[PDB]
Amino acid sequence: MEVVKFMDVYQRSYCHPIETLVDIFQEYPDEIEYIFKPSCVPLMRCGGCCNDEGLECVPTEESNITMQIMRIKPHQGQHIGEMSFLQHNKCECRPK
Amino acid sequence: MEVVKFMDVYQRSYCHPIETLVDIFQEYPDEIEYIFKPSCVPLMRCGGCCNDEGLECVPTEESNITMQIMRIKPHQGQHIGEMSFLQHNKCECRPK
Repeated sequence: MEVVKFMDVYQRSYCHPIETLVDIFQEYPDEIEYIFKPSCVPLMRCGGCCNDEGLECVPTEESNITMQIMRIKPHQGQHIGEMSFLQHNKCECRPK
Repeated sequence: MEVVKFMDVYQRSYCHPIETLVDIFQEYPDEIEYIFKPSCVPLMRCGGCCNDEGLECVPTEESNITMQIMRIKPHQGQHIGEMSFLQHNKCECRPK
């Protein structure tokens, strides 16, 4: 059986940017008159644990990534265009 | 600037197993008298989108992964022990 060693689990779970699949409407809530394809996008976002309830995992560097996304108005045409999304490039455990 | 091309976003977002950080208490709700270090673990879990509201992304192959976790409980001190977690090895879009 493969067992993940403690120090590896700890390092791999600690606060860091991790690819996270995010629904486009979480980021563009006012665009719900459209259907988007794909409907979700992979974004780097802070995730994981700090193992100290006085601390939270928060971004320390942010930027935007642009992706080609198809926009559909039901029963009308499709159009592919650029959409930008917030990413987290660096993460740290900071006091809450 | 980098722009992710449509077909690449579509492929990268589509229903598949993705590393997901999961709180251990969520997987072991019976053990809330424990403190775990780390408090979360990275698990392969189905994620992403199917781009069809008739379909949902669900596991088609499942197994357990075992990890060394520091377990802390009154009268046992802190000790490392094996804990197993459900993982999704294969994912498919299936009718809801």
